[PDB]
Amino acid sequence: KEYRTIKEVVGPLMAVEKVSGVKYEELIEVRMQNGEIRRGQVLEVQEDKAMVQIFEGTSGINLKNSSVRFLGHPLQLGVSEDMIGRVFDGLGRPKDNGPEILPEKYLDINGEVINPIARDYPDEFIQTGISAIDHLNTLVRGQKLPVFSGSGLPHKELAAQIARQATVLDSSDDFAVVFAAIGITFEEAEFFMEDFRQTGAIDRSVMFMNLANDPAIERIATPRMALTAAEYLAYEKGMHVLVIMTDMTNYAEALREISAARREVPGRRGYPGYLYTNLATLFERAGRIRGLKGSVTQIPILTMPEDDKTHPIPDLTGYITEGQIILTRELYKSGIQPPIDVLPSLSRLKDKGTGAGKTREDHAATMNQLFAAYAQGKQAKELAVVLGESALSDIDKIYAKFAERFENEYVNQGFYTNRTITETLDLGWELLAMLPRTELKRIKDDLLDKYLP
Amino acid sequence: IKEYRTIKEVVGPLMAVEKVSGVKYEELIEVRMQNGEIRRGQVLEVQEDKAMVQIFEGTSGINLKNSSVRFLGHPLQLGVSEDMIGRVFDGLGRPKDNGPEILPEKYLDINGEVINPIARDYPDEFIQTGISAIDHLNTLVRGQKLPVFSGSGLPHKELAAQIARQATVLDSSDDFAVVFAAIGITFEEAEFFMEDFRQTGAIDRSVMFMNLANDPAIERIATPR
Amino acid sequence: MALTAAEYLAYEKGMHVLVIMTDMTNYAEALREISAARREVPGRRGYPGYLYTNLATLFERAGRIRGLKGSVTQIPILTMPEDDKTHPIPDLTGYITEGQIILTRELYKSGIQPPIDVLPSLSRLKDKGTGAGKTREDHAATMNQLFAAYAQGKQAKELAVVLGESALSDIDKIYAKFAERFENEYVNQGFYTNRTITETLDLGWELLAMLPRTELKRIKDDLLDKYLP
Amino acid sequence: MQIGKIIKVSGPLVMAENMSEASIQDMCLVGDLGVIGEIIEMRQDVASIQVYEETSGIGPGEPVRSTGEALSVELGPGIISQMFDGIQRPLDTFMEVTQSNFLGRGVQLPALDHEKQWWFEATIEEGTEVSAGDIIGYVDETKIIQHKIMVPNGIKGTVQKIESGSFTIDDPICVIETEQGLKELTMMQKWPVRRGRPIKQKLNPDVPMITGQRVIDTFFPVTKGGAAAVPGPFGAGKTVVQHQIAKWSDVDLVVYVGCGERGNEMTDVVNEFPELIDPNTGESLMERTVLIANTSNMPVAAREASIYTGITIAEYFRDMGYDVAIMADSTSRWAEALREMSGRLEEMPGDEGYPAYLGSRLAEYYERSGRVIALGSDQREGSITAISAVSPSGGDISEPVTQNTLRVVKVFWGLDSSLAQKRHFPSINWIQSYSLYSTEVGRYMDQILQQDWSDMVTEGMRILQEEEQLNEIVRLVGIDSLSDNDRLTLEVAKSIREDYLQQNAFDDVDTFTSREKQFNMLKVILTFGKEARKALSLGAYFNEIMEGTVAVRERISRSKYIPEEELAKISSINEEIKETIQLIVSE
Amino acid sequence: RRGRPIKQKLNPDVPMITGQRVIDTFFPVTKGGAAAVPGPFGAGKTVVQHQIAKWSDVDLVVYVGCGERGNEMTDVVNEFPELIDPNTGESLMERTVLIANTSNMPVAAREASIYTGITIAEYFRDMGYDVAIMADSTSRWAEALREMSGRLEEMPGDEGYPAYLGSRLAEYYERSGRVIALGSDQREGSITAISAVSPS
Amino acid sequence: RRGRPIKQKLNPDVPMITGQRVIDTFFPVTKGGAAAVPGPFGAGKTVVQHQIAKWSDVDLVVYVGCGERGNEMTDVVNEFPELIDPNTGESLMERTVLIANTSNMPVAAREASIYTGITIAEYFRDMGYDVAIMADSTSRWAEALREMSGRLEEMPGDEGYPAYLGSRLAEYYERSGRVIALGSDQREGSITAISAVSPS
Amino acid sequence: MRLNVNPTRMELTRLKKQLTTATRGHKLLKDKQDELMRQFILLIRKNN
Amino acid sequence: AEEIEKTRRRVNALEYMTIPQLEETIYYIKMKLEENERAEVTRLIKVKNM
Ligand SMILES: Nc1ncnc2c1ncn2[C@@H]1O[C@H](COP(=O)(O)OP(=O)(O)O)[C@@H](O)[C@H]1O
Ligand SMILES: Nc1ncnc2c1ncn2[C@@H]1O[C@H](COP(=O)(O)OP(=O)(O)O)[C@@H](O)[C@H]1O
Ligand SMILES: [Mg+2]
Ligand SMILES: [Mg+2]
Repeated sequence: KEYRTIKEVVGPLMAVEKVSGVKYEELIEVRMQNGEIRRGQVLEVQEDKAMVQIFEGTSGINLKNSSVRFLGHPLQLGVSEDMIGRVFDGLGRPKDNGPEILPEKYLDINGEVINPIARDYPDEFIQTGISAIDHLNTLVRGQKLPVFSGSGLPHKELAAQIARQATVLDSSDDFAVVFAAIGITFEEAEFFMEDFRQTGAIDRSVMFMNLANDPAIERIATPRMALTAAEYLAYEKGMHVLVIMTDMTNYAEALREISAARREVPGRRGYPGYLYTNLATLFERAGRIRGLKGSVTQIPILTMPEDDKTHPIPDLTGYITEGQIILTRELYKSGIQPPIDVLPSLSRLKDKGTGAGKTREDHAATMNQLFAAYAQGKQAKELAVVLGESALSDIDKIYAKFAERFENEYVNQGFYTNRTITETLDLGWELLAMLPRTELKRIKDDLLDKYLP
Repeated sequence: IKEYRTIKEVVGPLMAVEKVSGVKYEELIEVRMQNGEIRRGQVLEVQEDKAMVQIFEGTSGINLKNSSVRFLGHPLQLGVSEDMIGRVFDGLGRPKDNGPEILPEKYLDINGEVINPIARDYPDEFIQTGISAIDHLNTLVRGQKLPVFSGSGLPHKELAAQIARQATVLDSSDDFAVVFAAIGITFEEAEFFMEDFRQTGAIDRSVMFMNLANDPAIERIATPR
Repeated sequence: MALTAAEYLAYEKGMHVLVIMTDMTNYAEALREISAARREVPGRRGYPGYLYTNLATLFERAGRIRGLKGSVTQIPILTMPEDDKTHPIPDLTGYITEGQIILTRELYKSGIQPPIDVLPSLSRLKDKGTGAGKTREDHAATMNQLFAAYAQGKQAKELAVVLGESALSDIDKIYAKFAERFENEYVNQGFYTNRTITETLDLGWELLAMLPRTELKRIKDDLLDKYLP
Repeated sequence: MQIGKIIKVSGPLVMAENMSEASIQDMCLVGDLGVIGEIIEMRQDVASIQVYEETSGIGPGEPVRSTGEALSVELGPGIISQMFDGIQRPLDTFMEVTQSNFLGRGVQLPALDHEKQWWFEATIEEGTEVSAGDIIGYVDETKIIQHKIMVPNGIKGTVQKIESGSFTIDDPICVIETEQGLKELTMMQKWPVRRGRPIKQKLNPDVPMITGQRVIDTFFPVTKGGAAAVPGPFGAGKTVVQHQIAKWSDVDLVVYVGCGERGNEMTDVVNEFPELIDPNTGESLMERTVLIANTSNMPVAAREASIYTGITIAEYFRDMGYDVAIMADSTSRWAEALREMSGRLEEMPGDEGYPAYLGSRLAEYYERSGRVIALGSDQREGSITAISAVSPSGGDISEPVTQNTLRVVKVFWGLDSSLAQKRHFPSINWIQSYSLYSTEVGRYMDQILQQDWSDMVTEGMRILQEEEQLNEIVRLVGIDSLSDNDRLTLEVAKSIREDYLQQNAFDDVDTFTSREKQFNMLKVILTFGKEARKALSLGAYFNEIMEGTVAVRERISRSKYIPEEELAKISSINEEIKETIQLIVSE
Repeated sequence: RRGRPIKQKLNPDVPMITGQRVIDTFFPVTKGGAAAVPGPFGAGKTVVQHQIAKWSDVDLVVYVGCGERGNEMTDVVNEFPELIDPNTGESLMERTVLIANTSNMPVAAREASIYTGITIAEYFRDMGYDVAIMADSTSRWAEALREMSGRLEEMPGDEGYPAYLGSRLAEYYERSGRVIALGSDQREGSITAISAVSPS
Repeated sequence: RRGRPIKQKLNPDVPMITGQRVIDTFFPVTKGGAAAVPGPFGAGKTVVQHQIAKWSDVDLVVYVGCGERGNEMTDVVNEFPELIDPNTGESLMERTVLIANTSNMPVAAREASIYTGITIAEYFRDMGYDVAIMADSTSRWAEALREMSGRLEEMPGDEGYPAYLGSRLAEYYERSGRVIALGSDQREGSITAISAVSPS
Repeated sequence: MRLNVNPTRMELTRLKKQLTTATRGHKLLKDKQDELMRQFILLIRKNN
Repeated sequence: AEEIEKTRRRVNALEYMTIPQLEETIYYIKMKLEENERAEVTRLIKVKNM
């Protein structure tokens, strides 16, 4: 049923007349006079007509001699067991030159809302290999922990480093890593795909790639595809899944574009009025479920415009995600890799994955000690450069010597240097050993002499 | 009287009536809902056979095809009488003290008229409020506009009630009244006034208009008028 | 009407025309009046989205052309609203024109005539403009030195009036003293006094003379000795 | 019912023709699926509908059926010990029938159990004439609660047919004969959520609510029918506070409303609440609690209509003569949903993008809470005490939501993060916090206890306030000037900080404190610094007493853990402190 | 407005010779990299791009001047024939291609100037030459799009700019970089983008 | 709305004697000059303008009560006829013309009050007299323009005020000054404009 | 008491950082002032 | 003694001039963009209603 009734063309928007049975957000494709085939989507449908937006642009179309076909279905995704290892686009089409998969079933990428009473809260600790993340702001399964970066802060190295080193411990369940890429430069895209190939993580992960020049309407669909794929691996295959999305700032910029297309008036800071809700729709889809052995964990990455948290992108994200991992320009320009600053960083469910059974029995006790000692050391450092070295009590001077040794040896491991949890914990002791036995008032008599050098 | 059954459309708190005639700007209306409920409203603008109105209580629950609009042929009025002294009213002049109803001497537009600047007489007379800081350093004069700038938690409630009962005019004027107006205040704040007025006998000298926070916003702006 | 008459006298009649337009601000106000009347989609501060283009169609109408002896040089005057450089009118003008001359109330209140703040001002044709043949060869090195010196001197003066003169270093007070003397005589010359380029250059060295040679790392050492007092 | 036809679909906006018999703000099922929606506008017979679930797959031509009513709730037996969403959908019943762990579109199902049978006990006698609110009989849903079935609004007359037995909610258990006709009454009534339930008279909340938490009841008390705002940053342990409030407070029922909260915060509320235990009965608290749960990804309307659903259910038990306590968290998330719905309607925004009616909408809510006289010849009184939580943007209380809240409430419990790692439990800043009921409560607790309790509290806060100013100035020149006369008040204030304001809610005794216990406790610390001020004015320098009073400071906080019956020790602490300073006054 | 086809695309490795000590040392751009020069008027955005055009170690340069001063272009044609510098033994005009669009030129022609200068660059890229394209200024392109967006009464994005600004800019930069041309000769060609941004 | 014709304008070079030490000494105003008095409430905008109306060395004074307090005009019609200067024997009210459109009076008539007073001031200016007009306040005039603007569904404009606000103001103050009235006499007259601005 | 108008957005948060540095500095110089004074008074009594 | 005065000057100059000028500026800056934000939002509604 191909209609040759194209009435209007304004911008990327196109108007089709004399139609029926057409649904909202229904996928369409337009056959041109030259034969070129472009896809589209119904943005608005009235009683005897419908508005559609073409993904591949509107350049060079003759309205009289072109035709439109309605496929009678929304953006769906091909679900298959044989999916891991291959690289896809924003729409789900293969990009890896491999054997085209036969899907088990097609599902709507929007998904459904999980029943509050159905939700089962997460307990299992997840190891990412990064000390600053695996000890001070520990990641737990089913958690939603984002990463706050800036233009040029190595958030792409850390993104690669996580999925490579991210591993469940002991649990006989296999580990899935649904990676999703949003509106990124080719180099950044090529970087990630290559890096996952060589590390063998490609055979342990699923990849959804979306370049910057790719149409904005599929930039918005890219996460929804990955999350639907991630939900296909956890809840219907019983696998522990980890999701990584980059960039999330690019997702919003593309989300803004189709709003002006619908001529919808922006709510705040130029971003639409459903930004918070639209984020929650694809963020809040993570966690364990009662009765099922699945697991969905998200690590969304976003670049704060000009290093500001009060910006709508990282601010609204905070109301949805539990905690945040923040990279600092001052750290990266000092050679710290990864440039994670632990003071503004936070994990709201960290204690759920600490303690005996998940990690070493001093995990929580140590964590707060290193943390409080860092702040004190930083304050000793700031007073030192203003009043001289001598104004310091020489144990405030060792707190200062502690605080830079803390960043250079503990925080800075390297983007290609894996650190297991045990190696990180006794490392803290090795640094806490600098401090005498007198100040360590966060640790008890079982643990202080059971582990301290 | 005029009763029209034709409502073109209802959008939010705003209602549109068609096939209308003899309707004026700011004219008052009454909506006869299908469930018999009567809601009051006001004409915001009128053009040709169409008049745009706004409903005080709101447009919620109204069936257009079975509701009618009556235009009262007069703006928002107030029934005035000398018997208003000692009484308590709501934001729209409707009684609230559950006392006997009042037969108004006449009705007046709450907008009133502007005093001719020539006919004006410079205030020029003293009012004793009782509060020394005012009566001496910031004296209140008969006909003056003297406001109180306060803040949250600050005892401007206690100050107002104090002036309400303490303020009298010297020279033994047997006629001195207090019109106390409450705008969008909580229940307990309203009860504070009405209780203090009765127990100090200030109610016998005062006329009270009490409007609450949950009350319609239009009622809140019509209360001082 | 003015720029057309300018390009007519300068090109067809080969005259040398100097274009003075004020107030340029009132021009952009007029455009916004028509724009707001036409219900057009408004840009910043309600001004038309095509303000940059329309302004350009005025300022670009200047220069010299091959074969024609005449010239049209243009000096527009605009009052910055809010005394704000980032306002649309002074912003767009600055991006179009070949530099700008800036006045400041701080200098004007100080009794400086003319009150020209030399730091945020600019000329984009000073390169090929001056050097040997048209001026003295020190003309390029003197201005670049005076800039760096005033930039350091003025900032030192700021620190002086709040932390005390005895809180500066000896070389700081040398620049701070220089910065003040810079404003009072070099910048301030009176509206009815004509300085030839020679007198200016001569005065230029005199004012920067009160500094050690070791600090001036922006002037040729062979150039120094010859023109240094 | 009349069926409509969709003529336009664009995002959440759906327009359908042939809706002439429909009303404004009516609920309606949209499309083939049957998703719920609200009628916002209507021109001619064309009604504009805001669909609250996603409209993907919906197109023109599809039917639109109106429910005939605005958003309401089912009020009757089977409501207590249940967990719904914002629009009263039973989450466990949802899972059972739909056989899914998810929430699908167009899934409508009853809120109460209509198949469940209850035993009704008629206390009303045939022949008498009833009015709105009059109890006809009762059903013991779950003791502690007796679900008192009463006459709905809009009906009155003589009752003819009635006696007890086993029925369901649909079964007409009674017959009234109004002059209009003979209408039978079921034991369930439905009521709109954006309209408050009628009362005879609203009264002042003058009776203090016994929570047992010292920091609250003494300095910042909330009466039965009052309202309190709590800002909960992370780490402050706001959840611990809410639980203690729900369990220990002398209220009859509890209504929890989770509005658009995190997924990893909502099931905590869900699963940790049956774990709570009711002291008076020793059974789970859920037998006493109706719970509303929603997440940040749930339909935007359910999030907005959350607090109205709960307050309507609260007003229902309020009319029974019960004392209800409705807890909302977060109302700042509720307003962040109300803001969004405004944007969809293209309404001209107010402060920070919030609607211009944010204050009114908030005022409408809290004014429905309070001590009232319920309808009925019995003239029984009930109360709704509102506890609402806010989550400010930067700890800023000048933000529109918090600001508009404090405009219509009289109690503020500020949870400070700075006090959290100071291990101050509960983490309530005694300085910024306030309660306008404090004076009225003072007169109440003065009489009922028959002591000068209000004077003790006034003294308590005055000392602590001085500690603040002292701390500002002691920040200068260190401890110097020693100011032993000032330094004394610090040791009193330091005490007042630990003995009273601090209380571990997990300690079996330090979790609850009755009135007479609180009185005896504060009396010690007050008389300490009083007798300490005595020896100060008599010429005795006082660190020499600080050493002599080591033996009493060991008991002033042991009194904190002193059991209920043994207040005898918590009274001898007070004339003991007399001899200590006296023995030190002899030197 | 159509990207010239390629076999595949490479990561730019070879550093360029700007001659400017600041950028060649601390903030270097590879052959086929994307550099942006944001700065207010008078900061020297044009000067920098002129200095790069003069002394770059590339084989061809396309100086695209849209929405900016006319004298700046007449300056280039007056001097570049007279300047001489390796790797070419001859003049610089035998290496450069100019696309001039003054600020008082038609507004719609600004977007054209950008898309023509990059297509000519892609052309010599397909030969195997290393080419650098200087867009001065890219803000003018955006301001040009802002007018047409306003005149079309379209729903604007941030600061009045079209909501499709971010996507249209991405298309321009994802049409550069080191790649290998078509055929099977497999010559490598790089397009370096030196964009001048002029924020208000 | 149309200014009364004159032969030509003249430079205001003769200072006015207001009797206010701060004004006449440090910030004087000439006959034909214009002065603005911006200030918050209670600063003394009205008092200052009353002083000029009382003591200035002019032939006539035209006071405009533009959208301000009614008592402030009642205060004038009472006190002025009782203020006699020692030389004439006659009162101050015999040289003044009052225009009063108070705040609660119809907003649209605020603009009329401004234009009515200045035209009357021009009428006696043509008689060769030195007139001084007081506007209190001009802010209420601009607020009136903004009201009618929104009703007319016009577009801003700055801070809600219409785009033609500045013009109306510029047109107004340009009607004052030292002029040569029409006629063979070529007599000289002037209008000194004192305007109170009430900034938020 | 207003300095000069430099309207920018990231400048606001950098200014908040500058504020905290000023408070840090003010704090440091205040208890440095007392410690310098501490020894000053000590030495005066020796001086006199 | 001399250095006390220098430090005293700096503390005073920092506390009385620097800090209050900062606070009052960020407020006036915050108010500006607060007004600018919604001044555009209204205009956008006009664009929406074309
Ligand atoms: N690198 C530089 N070296 C010397 N002078 C410079 C330099 N950059 C800019 N200038 C001076 O600043 C002026 C501005 O040049 P231009 O590049 O047009 O600024 P922009 O491109 O930022 O508008 C030039 O006329 C020049 O005199
Ligand atoms: N020149 C003055 N001399 C004495 N008092 C003055 C003077 N100017 C103003 N005031 C006082 O300030 C108050 C404000 O006067 P007014 O001119 O009405 O303020 P504004 O017009 O600026 O609102 C007056 O009541 C008066 O007491
Ligand atoms: Mg340039
Ligand atoms: Mg005045």
